Amino acid sequence: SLPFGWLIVGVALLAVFQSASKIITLKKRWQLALSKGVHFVCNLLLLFVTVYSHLLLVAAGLEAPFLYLYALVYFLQSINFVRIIMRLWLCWKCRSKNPLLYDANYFLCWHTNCYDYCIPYNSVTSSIVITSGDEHDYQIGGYTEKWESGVKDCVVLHSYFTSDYYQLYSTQLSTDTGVEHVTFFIYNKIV
Amino acid sequence: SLPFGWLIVGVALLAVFQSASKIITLKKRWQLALSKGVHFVCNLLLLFVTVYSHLLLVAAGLEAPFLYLYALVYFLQSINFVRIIMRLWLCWKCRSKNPLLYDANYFLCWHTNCYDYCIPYNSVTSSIVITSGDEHDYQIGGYTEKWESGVKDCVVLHSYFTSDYYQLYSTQLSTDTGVEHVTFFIYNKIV
Amino acid sequence: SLPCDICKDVVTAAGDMLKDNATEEEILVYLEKTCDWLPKPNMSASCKEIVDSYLPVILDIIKGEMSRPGEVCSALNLCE
Amino acid sequence: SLPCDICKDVVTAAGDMLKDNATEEEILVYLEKTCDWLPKPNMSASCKEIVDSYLPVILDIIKGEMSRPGEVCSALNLCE
Repeated sequence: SLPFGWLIVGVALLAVFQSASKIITLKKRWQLALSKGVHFVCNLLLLFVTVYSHLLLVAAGLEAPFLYLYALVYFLQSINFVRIIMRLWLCWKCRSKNPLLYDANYFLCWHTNCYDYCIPYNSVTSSIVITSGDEHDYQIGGYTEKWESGVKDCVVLHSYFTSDYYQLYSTQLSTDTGVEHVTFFIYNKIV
Repeated sequence: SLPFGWLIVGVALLAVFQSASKIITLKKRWQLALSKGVHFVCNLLLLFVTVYSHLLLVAAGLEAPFLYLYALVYFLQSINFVRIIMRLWLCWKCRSKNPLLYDANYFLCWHTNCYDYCIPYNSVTSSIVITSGDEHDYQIGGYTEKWESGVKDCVVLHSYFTSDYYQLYSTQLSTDTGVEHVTFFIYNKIV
Repeated sequence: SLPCDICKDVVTAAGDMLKDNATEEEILVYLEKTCDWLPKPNMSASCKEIVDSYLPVILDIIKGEMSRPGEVCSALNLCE
Repeated sequence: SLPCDICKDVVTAAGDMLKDNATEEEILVYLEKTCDWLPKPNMSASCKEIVDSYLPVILDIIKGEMSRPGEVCSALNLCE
């Protein structure tokens, strides 16, 4: 008593959302939000399709040769869900939704009275350079955040588990480098 | 004369590869290669499943209400294929496979007799900082590349279309900043 | 610039094919059928109000979007 | 550290359940059935040589991998 057309329509929707997801650029903030929403809808469609196909195999008594496979599909998805559970919590650690929008391994956060800056970062390095300038803005590795408040002497790189604190040593104004309207802040990792 | 179990097994394989793909980290080089391979296998499974479901709908004469939808699935996928076609070509522009491994918007390349450095980068900024040091290595925005040769006075940020050339203005050794065993190279965009 | 050629050709072709008046009637029929098969009992009023009122709005904003092939192609990373 | 608890428990449980000798026999039967239903006519020799020779190799490398729950959990970003 389960309509098979549901499996085909779910497969079609999943294919549509997978095809659309891989063609969305990640330049602007709305593009990142749209990509994340499409990925979420695709994940929901994947769960629906897997559950329905498990409910059709069990309805026809054909689940025995594939049951283990479906368990894997659940187990990995469980990890996926758990992964999402960290990301949301990571957001609360920096009070920014950037961890949801970006898939970066680490996020360099620093908090002020005005704003909570959270810029993506790839790996724990011994030094971090923040470039401020050109309305001005901060950026690291091409990742740009809007300038709202000043700069702090102690920034922190967050993963889910690790939290590495960097202290500002030197500041490079547009007099010691020649790059006009640009300031460089250099942070060193604290042991 | 088409075995429907193929649709179910393809759906199961596609679900397995989608579930596995989203749980692979992107820290090490082998992890990135494995993620790209899993994404490729997932794309192949998606094409196979969509084509087979189109061949089952047409076999039962039920393709009319869904035909347009499938066209979309093809069209977006066509764009996807075209996108891949750029990435490979982008690789040839920098003679590195990093554009395949990384999904970054731009890639900062510079070529020497020994090696062709290609480091991911998010956006075209007015200045770029390259940090060299700690066996030493180069890194930008946490993206690390192994140190093989020296540094050049003219690096270039490649997209598929754009190519922005940056010239080195200032060098910050470990005497003007205090960050030991670390050197900073500052490049400004050329108008 | 080769991908731009095909991208602009495709988007202009889409704008030209959507320029037909019968396209609007087909879209309205499809929208009615969309809530005709839905299990929601209030979907008929939802379509008959929102779709009947706002379909020409989406039709005209697609007109405005198709007048700039370069912009829509740039949004897909197929152009500048 | 809560995800690490469940991750280490799961991987140790997998190592314990795979520790059974009957698990190897079941894996060998599954491997034989894998090429038993395949359309390739040379798959029988392929299994009878490669799988029969190298199944204990994968079994023992899984042994070595399960002795370090922290490492395998770290590989999945479930731990340090």
